[PDB]
Amino acid sequence: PREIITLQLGQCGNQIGFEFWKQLCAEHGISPEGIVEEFATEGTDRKDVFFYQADDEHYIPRAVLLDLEPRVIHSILNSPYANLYNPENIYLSEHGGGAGNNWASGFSQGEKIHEDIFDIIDREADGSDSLEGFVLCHSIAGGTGSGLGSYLLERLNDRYPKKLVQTYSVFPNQDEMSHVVVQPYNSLLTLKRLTQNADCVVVLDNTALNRIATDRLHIQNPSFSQINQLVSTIMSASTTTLRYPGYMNNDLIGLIASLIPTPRLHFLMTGYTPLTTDQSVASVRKTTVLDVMRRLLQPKNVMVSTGRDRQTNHCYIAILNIIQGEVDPTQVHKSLQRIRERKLANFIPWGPASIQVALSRKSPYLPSAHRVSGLMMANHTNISSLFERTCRQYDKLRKREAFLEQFRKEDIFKDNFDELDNSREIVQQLIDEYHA
Amino acid sequence: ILSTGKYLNVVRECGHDVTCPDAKEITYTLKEQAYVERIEKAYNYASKVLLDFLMEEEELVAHLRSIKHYFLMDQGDFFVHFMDLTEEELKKPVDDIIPTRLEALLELALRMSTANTDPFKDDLKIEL
Repeated sequence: PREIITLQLGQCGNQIGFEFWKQLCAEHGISPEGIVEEFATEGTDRKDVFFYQADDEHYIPRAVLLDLEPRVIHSILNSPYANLYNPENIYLSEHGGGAGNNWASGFSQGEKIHEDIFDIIDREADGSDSLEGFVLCHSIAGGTGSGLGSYLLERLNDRYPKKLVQTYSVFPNQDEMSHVVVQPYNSLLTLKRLTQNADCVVVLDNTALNRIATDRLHIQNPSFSQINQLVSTIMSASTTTLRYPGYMNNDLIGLIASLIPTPRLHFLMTGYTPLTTDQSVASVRKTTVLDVMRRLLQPKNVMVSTGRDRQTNHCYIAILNIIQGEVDPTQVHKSLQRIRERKLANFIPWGPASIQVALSRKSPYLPSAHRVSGLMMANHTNISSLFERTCRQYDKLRKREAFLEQFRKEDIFKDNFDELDNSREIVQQLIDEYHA
Repeated sequence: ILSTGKYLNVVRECGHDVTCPDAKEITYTLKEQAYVERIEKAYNYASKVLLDFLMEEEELVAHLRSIKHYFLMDQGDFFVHFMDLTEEELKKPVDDIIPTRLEALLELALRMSTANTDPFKDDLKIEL
């Protein structure tokens, strides 16, 4: 019916998808090894849209996880949520990889394991006779997720041409350049494949993570154990129309169709306010829906590093405001009434704009059926500031003679560096041209 | 005896069993003088138990407060927020779609001021 195959790949893409499947059992009322609660069918009306359909009421995840590093998968099998995963769909015990840290490693390893990489991931494709598409849950940081992920964006474009492609990709961190220095090279090589060899992306910045991780979360030493908490909730938040029973844009080709203006303009800004557990003691007094979307357009919950004074000459075109759970829908048109009076979104002068709001009932659970949740999927034309940030860090590195002799020994014979530079400037010029 | 039965019909038309002179239905007397003293105890209870039901159990004292907060402009914290918000819409001659936008900014000035007697302010309409 609407079966999606997630493509978890890389050192960071496997960990953000590990707790994504772990989030799904707590809201479906199911255990990874059994069914102890009856809340799975009376409370939740649809479960076989991301999981594989049941053979013994055991909803297998439709997931594949490949990585060169064996460290990310050795921290999985000792956890009690790995018995839900199957040891025959992806790998058996003692799976390995390369050495290995290179963008050209996984780019060259795709055609030497070409027979095996297109054998076991295609067995899940013909399980349903109407496949939705493929989401590449991969990474941009490092050479593991960026090297091999650029290969599958090409060969799955023609072997599966009538399928939706759209990824939840995480952006790397640009604070210092000591541990990694190959960061401007492997990022722009995948970013070219994300626009012409891929339809849509969902950007997730790393410098904007610790802006939120010290905002309300109150940590002193930033660890990697907090990167899975902001990411796994908004992943399950994006499929609330798709997993839980909704009516309009209840498919993944429903939501993405109403937000993309044009190809190579698909970078969607994400926002999510409620992350604090001591808000729970004051939501008993009928906290309404009239105050939760006034702060979405206000740049506080954003996960995109952008300029603060560059929003006057940029214009919103498509903005999504997803409320979940208890909505009190007699005032949801009242919340959309107050949008035109502030004009917090700059509107495009050539065409109409749209503020789309939708709702779906959440899990039968006490932290879910009590507190209001707001998921934002914006589309603003100030996203070229990240593309100006990555390009200015790209041409400055090529004048310092950095990784021009250390990178072209394997499988690179011609200069494909300006092939990425002009196509990035094509994106940056067509964005500003789009508001005439 | 006119005004008592005026009270008794408007409480008969409300519930037909919610009548004010309950537990006082004592019969009349045959006397040349003392039947006005019979009326003098029938008045005093029937209008007293009509007062506290409307004023306290139906909160008619709270309805004049919301009248005071807007017409007399007493609670001015939400009001000057709304009064600043009538400025950007009345800096032009009046149109038909403007009162559909005044109620947008009224309840946007209301629930940013987070009061708990706000159900008494949802009975307010805007005339332009």
